[PDB]
Amino acid sequence: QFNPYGDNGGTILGIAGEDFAVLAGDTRNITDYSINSRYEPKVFDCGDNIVMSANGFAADGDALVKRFKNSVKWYHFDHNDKKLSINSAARNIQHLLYGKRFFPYYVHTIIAGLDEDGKGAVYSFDPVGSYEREQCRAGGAAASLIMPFLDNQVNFKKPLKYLSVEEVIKLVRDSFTSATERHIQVGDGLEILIVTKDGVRKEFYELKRD
Amino acid sequence: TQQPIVTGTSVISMKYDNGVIIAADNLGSYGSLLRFNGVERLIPVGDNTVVGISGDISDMQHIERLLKDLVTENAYDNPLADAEEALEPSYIFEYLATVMYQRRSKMNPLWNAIIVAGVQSNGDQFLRYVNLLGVTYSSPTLATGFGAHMANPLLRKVVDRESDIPKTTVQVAEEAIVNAMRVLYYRDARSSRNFSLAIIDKNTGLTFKKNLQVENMKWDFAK
Amino acid sequence: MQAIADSFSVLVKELQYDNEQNLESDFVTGASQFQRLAPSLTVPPIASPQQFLRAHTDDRNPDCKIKIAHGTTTLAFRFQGGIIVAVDSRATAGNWVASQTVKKVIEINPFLLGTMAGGAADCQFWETWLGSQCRLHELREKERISVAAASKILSNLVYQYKGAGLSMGTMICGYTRKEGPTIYYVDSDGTRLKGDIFCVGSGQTFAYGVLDSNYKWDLSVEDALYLGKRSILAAASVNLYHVTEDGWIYHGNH
Amino acid sequence: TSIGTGYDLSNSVFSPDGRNFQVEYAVKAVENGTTSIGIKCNDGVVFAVEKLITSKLLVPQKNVKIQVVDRHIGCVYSGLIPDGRHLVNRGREEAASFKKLYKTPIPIPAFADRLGQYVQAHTLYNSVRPFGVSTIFGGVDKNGAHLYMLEPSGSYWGYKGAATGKGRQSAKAELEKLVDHHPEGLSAREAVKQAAKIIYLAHEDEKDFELEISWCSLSETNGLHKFVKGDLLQEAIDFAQKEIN
Amino acid sequence: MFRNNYDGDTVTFSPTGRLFQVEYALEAIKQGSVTVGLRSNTHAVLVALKRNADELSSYQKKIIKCDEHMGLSLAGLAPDARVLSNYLRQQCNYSSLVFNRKLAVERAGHLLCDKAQKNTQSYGGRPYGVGLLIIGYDKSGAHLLEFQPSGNVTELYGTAIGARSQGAKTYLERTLDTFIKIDGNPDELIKAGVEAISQSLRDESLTVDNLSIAIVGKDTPFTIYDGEAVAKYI
Amino acid sequence: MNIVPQDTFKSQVSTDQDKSVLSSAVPSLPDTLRQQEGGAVPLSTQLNDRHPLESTLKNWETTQRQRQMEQYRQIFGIAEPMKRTMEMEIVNRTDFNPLSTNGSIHRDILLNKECSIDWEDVYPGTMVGDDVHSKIEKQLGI
Amino acid sequence: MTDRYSFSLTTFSPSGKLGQIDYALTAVKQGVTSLGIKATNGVVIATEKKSSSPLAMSETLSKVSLLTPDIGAVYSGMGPDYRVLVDKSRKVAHTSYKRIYGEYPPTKLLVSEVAKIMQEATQSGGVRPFGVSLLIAGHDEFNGFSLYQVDPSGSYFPWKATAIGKGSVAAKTFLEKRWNDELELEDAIHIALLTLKESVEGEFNGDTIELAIIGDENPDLLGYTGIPTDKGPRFRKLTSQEINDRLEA
Amino acid sequence: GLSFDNYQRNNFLAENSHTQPKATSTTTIVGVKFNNGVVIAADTRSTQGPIVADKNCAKLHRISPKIWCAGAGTAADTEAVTQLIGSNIELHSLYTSREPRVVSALQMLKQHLFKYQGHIGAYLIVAGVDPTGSHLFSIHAHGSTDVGYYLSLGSGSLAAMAVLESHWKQDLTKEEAIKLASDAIQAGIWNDLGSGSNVDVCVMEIGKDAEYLRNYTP
Amino acid sequence: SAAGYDRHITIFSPEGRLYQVEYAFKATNQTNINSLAVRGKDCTVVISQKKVPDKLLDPTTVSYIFCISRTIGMVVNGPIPDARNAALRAKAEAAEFRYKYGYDMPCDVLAKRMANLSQIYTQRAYMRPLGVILTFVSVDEELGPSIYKTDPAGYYVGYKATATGPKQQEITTNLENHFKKSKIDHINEESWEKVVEFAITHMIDALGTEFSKNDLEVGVATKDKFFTLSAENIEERLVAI
Repeated sequence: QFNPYGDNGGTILGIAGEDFAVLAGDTRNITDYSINSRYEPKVFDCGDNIVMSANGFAADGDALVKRFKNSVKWYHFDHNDKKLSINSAARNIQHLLYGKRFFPYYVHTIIAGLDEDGKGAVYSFDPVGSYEREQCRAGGAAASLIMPFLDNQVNFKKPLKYLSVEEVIKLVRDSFTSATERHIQVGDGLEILIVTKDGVRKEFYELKRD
Repeated sequence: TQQPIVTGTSVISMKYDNGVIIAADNLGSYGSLLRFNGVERLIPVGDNTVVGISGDISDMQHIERLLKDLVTENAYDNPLADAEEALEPSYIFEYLATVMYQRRSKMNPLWNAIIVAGVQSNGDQFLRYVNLLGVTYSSPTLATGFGAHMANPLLRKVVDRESDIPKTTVQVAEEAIVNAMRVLYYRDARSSRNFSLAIIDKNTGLTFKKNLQVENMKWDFAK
Repeated sequence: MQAIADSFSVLVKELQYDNEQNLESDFVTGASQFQRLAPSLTVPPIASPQQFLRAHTDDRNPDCKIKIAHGTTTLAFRFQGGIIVAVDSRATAGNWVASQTVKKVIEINPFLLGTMAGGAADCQFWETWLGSQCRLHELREKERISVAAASKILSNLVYQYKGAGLSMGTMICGYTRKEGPTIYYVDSDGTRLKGDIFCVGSGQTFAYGVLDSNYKWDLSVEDALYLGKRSILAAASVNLYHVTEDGWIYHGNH
Repeated sequence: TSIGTGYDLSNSVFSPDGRNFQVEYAVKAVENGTTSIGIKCNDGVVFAVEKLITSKLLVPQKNVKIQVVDRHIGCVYSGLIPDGRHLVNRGREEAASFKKLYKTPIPIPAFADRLGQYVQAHTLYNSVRPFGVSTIFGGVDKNGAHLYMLEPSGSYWGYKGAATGKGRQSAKAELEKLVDHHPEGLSAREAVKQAAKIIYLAHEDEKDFELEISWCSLSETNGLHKFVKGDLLQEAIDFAQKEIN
Repeated sequence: MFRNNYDGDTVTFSPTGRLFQVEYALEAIKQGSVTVGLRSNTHAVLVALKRNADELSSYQKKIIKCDEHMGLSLAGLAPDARVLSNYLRQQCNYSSLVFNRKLAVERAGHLLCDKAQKNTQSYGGRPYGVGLLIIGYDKSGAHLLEFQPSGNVTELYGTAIGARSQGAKTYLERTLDTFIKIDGNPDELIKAGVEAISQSLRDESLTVDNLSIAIVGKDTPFTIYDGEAVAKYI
Repeated sequence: MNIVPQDTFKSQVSTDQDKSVLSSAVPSLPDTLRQQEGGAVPLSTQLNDRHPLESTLKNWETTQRQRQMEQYRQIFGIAEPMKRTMEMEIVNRTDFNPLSTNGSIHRDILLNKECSIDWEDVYPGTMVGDDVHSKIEKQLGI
Repeated sequence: MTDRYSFSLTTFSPSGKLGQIDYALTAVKQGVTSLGIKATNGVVIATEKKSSSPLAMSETLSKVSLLTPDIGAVYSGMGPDYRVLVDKSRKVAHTSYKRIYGEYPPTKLLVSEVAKIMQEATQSGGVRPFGVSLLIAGHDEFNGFSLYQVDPSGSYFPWKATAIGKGSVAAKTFLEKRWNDELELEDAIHIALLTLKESVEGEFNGDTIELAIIGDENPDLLGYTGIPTDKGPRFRKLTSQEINDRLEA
Repeated sequence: GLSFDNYQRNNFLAENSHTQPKATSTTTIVGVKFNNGVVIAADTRSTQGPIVADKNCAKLHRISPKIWCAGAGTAADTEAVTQLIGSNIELHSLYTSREPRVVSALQMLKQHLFKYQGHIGAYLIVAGVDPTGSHLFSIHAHGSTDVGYYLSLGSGSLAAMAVLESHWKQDLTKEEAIKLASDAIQAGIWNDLGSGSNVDVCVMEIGKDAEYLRNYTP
Repeated sequence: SAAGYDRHITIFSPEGRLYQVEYAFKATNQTNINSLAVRGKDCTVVISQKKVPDKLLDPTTVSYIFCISRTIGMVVNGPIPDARNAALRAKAEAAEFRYKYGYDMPCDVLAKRMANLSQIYTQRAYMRPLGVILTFVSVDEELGPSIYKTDPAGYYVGYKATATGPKQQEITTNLENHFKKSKIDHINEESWEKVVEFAITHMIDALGTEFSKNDLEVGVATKDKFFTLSAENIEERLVAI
């Protein structure tokens, strides 16, 4: 019996601010105990100030991102180049994921952007389609090493609402450095995309594997 | 299919300051039997693309047929096929990755590992890897099979990161590739002594070398 | 004859793009994939799709596993003039921070409610689909859809895929003018029951006993809400929903 | 009688004399098209087309009347432009399929047979229409040089020299005179000059025109199909002008 | 009288050898307004004069964006224009999705010709009755194509189609070398196009409501100017 | 160029895949009453536990016909398969016999089965449907 | 879509008559004469072998064909329709009966199948009715010998003696006065020869007329021996030599 | 064609409480070719498992009056396939107005057996004569055919093959061929428990009617 | 001329006739060329008349004789497009018969198959008959030399000898007179070259005014192979009377 699935590791993290969103991921693609690539981005700018990242089976994530981008292009064609909201994108991704209910994608999905009011918004998707809006979400085989760090160094009830973008970037960098120290899979780089009303900004940091 | 029957072993590729270099040995093994000698596993597509395929030989020939069909259809009906309307390596890799993923989703995959190497029109090097599951990735050095475990560290010692690409001349990359092929012939049972090499350079074009043999063998440390 | 000539004229075959479904699903010819009232579900092209799915759904990333709605206690009863639906808001530990309470109850319409008690994705997707179907029916007939009709539609839908791998058990509660207040239970095995009192979850025998102790038709809104809250507490942060002919009203703890 | 009433409003219908009038109407439509000729020399073929002058807004290098089907096949047509384009596309597909399957350039007789079968298949049903084009094509294969002409009825023949269009009669007379004057053989360059002369003679009706010539010969083009450079084209034009007056 | 007996459909020839239905489809182009297209070595532009039903109505959209590097303007029937624009969008989307390759202007013209020819030889489908002007920018530079619904495509430096379009064509022919050598100055080319289309006006003046412009270039993606965006060119 | 049929499995499923038999009250769901299959036959049961030879036998002459058409295209050109398919389609479309299922003589002549017998010929094998009007609607597409 | 249907070729006239069927009958009446005579020991089927060209080999074309080892047929009308119908009848005799009941069909059932096939062409959208008339002679265990005539409309009737073709009326008049319940197979053959003698305008010998008989079994024609229960074929086509011998006598 | 209905029901019954009734599985079959024809012989004893069911079984099947065959394996499958091919052969001979050939029957049988991918359990020995001569072939249930001079099949095929290897030569007469086939069947009867009783013989010679003999030994 | 319908499709006229079939039959004589087929002792010879009015036409590309298979040859009377269509269909049918039944296709079976196809064309309303007459010649392994002719009406028949064309009556009468004189249904010659010479002489004395090597086309079928003669072979046969 041919096995159509696989695993490529990787860790992603999405945080929602008061007027911005952050989506970061480690840029290392690895097979079982071997490094395929030391720089392979997993977070993409999927159109109208929306960042998307599917972690797990790389081929499934690439296919899902490609399908979503084509759907966004046809959405712009159909409705006078109307801007696609984050909740509509979330429902589109839910339908895309559930369309393969009996042959599921082996990915966990996180998207980030700004809602209608202007606050940061992060949506999390299980492989079959179920989604919900969260303030912070960590996916991959480092979440148990990243979430307690964030809970210790910040409160979601220093409240998260008063944080600036630089403080969030610093917290993400520190958590990923700690995970890199503790976890073998995590390392070799960290790419962060910040979504604000001005657009999407990209930053890169080198982790402890070169 | 369910498993390869006649199989190739490894393809190794590296980036240097002006282009890319790829190499693969000429052998088709029938299980533990080294059956066919003289199997070309590097396919030159266009004047600037080289595709290296490792794995099932029948699927490799099928992919060769697909590449030839693509090249023939490109000239239909472009009168500038040799001109700026040629096939970029990105187009070929996108088509091949789409085919591999579609066949994987159909439960009838092509048991191959494919490395596409070349130089774009603007002069940017292109080097990508795809497999039977449709997993695609890029790196300054790429390899398949036992090359991914033995030749990869040797190549990464030369081109460690993206900043080291402009510092690597073609001579250094070619020497490293030859040494990696020698190591593979040393420590791979299904490997072969004869191999082919391809250099794609934005100035000198495509250089294809055949009937290259592993030399400088060290066996005297026995008795 | 032109189509026949083109069929025998020569890449697309390997891409499988000569088929309409592949082009539609990849959004090549337009956004017609997102325009199907009845969604199309991908099935592996093998002789044993069900066994394949069952084998691959029990194998090990915690994030890449199908989320299952927790077996929390859910209660529903119709006393005199509405339906009380009571759930317990006891969140589960995870690697995330929630901006609001977990939505353990699906709001089908301003007049219909449902419970998950199964797979989260299946319940959400198919209850949204049921809401769309009910909206279309109400537009066509110019009248609110009966709760029996909605429950029957959902039951037929889940029966068409019986044995494929779906796992969902829902309680459709609704108050119509012709029928009054009605509660149906629809299971993924095609089961469809009509009842006055429903209790489900990890612990529901205690809640059912508490209800049977102090249940009567001649209750009031406040008495019914207190009874539901007491039953949920005894079965153990109690979310309440009161459904009347004008729709459903939500109470966090009152 | 060239107008058969009661037997000319549908495609696949026999007249009481046993004639298909839709095919004859297609031939009449062909006869009003531009004049194109082809000459078969000793080791190749030469194609000549009279091109009507048009607006200066057209890109000179993106509007060529002589179509190339394969590297060793040249083709011209007279009649309806869409039908000619459709037939050229079918011929390119056939040549590509043959080369892919049998790993050799398709022989001219086999290509002609496939094209003729495709054309004739459109005269069997009342839901289609006969091709309103007559096609003169040719090339070089292992057997030598071949030149063929194909009609709307699906009937094709090999010719020493072929001509179609408005000025077909004068061109045919000139071709017959050339054949009589060269019973042993004709060279490629002499064929080009004679094609230019015939094209210039065929324009007896007011309107300025240009000339397009194309070669396909082993000695000159190494078996491929090429157009004419500036020097040879200018020489042919000057020779034609000298012959005119 | 004799023409009346042989114009039933596209599978019938006249005794003189004429296909009258395709000719009628070609004649249907004149019922639309005038559109002009013109290109230089760096940019290609389209100018359209839109029409409204009455005072209370809106104006027709005569310029349609097909891809970030290719667009077209219409003259003739609405249904066939909609169908052909959707077909071109689908072709561009397929090319980008499968090859990550921008569809060439010549390839789009060839695909349109192949699609349009098949309706002029079969039974049950009328020929298309819309002329199209397609501008694009690809690896071969700037391109302008004129598509005639008989199944014909011509490559030219400038042209105009629609009702009373002969004046614009004559103006473009006369001032050819003047507008050809306009590189890196899109405004000059747009002004030349507006001046060319002004020759086809009859008891009408170009306003912000009935004027539409489209432009594509080396670093300029296909952009459409409507309303106040064209007020500077009036 | 296939000898044994391939790709006989479904890739997608839906509740409205059978366009002929759909409910009118809920057009997105099938009509169980007019299916007349037994009343307890979900579509999913058709995706599992099938005889391996059933697919091979059900589509066998079609595979040979397709291989023959491919050979004709490779050797003769497009015209030969085009003409064969055109003739077969004309013969199939002209015939309409709601009271019989046996094929026409001309179809067998075109298929070259004038003097050939298989188990399909020997074995050619309600409250609702199976009448003339249903077949008329199916044929005309109304 | 207008391509999903085709209007019926055969339609009722205002007088209530299907024009295509009547025209098919007219075409039948212009064909060569064939006849059949039923006797107590067998049935004789006879016809005239027309020949447009004298260089044609008369034995290559046979207007009398073996349907089953006990059932034969002759036609009047269009030859290609006869050939197609004979092939179809031979196929149906095996698909419908022998592969089911393990035995060959009776004469009446085979005639009914042929008539149904012929009728299906008169209510169609693109095939004209068959322009042939059929005389089928057979034998079965439970009904003895039988002779049937099948019209282009698909109607079949049993006959004691009948004739179709150009001279059908004269042949029927002759056979009305030369038939009785005590007739024998040899007498029937002689009467058929006499009736055909009055219809052939040209040369009348064994190479211009064709005859066949349904009589007793012919075990020498089976091709194998050893099974007593395997009855030999009863249909036998008379050779030209036998026809010449009977003409001389 | 053949129905696949009640397949799942039969599997459920087999897996839960019921046993499917068995099918008769047919026993020596031999074919010997002599200078002017062929002889096909078979044993006449059929046993239902360990119990003898009949002492006179006709296992010789007829395809054409001069083309015969004997089959082993599933008896129903053998009979049905032979009858279908015989009907096809009769129709083809009527269509061509010519004597049927052994190669045509071989081709039909091979293609039909390859269609069902071995699910039809019929292993055949087909002998016959035609205008081209005398022919003898062996056909496997998966659709593979072989050509030979003497062939044996069935449970007692090894003893029959030993006898054939002992006493076969190129130049043989009709009586010698019949005796050799009878001896092979007798050896299969005596040295194996799957064969017994009498022998059915069919002799086909060039230019003569086929001769069928039942109970040749008495 | 048909009154109402029958100008388009093949249905019965009030007289009970198919006018389209008759018009297709009339269309077969447009080429104004004649063909003659005769049988030898162990061979069959077909001879056709070549006309090249246009001096620009290449004579080598003009032919109406086709090689259907190794043993069967075909001669077509009528327009060349339908001729080539029928030739390709005959090739396909013969190859399919060989694949399906395991032995070579006889001439009469192929003629009957083409006749059945013609019957399909004559009965279907949306199909038209091919205006050609086909003559298959071979040497069957069970019947010796064989000639079979099929017409657009769906009728096929074998001939001892035959001739078709605008002047077929003269050749047919001459052949009938020769057969009556010699009292043999074939030619008593052991070599195909003599049969070819006899057929050439018969054609010469039937049509008249003789002809040269460029005005003839000869095909010979033996028990092994069917082949078509070239200009040199025809000229050498012409030399020998």
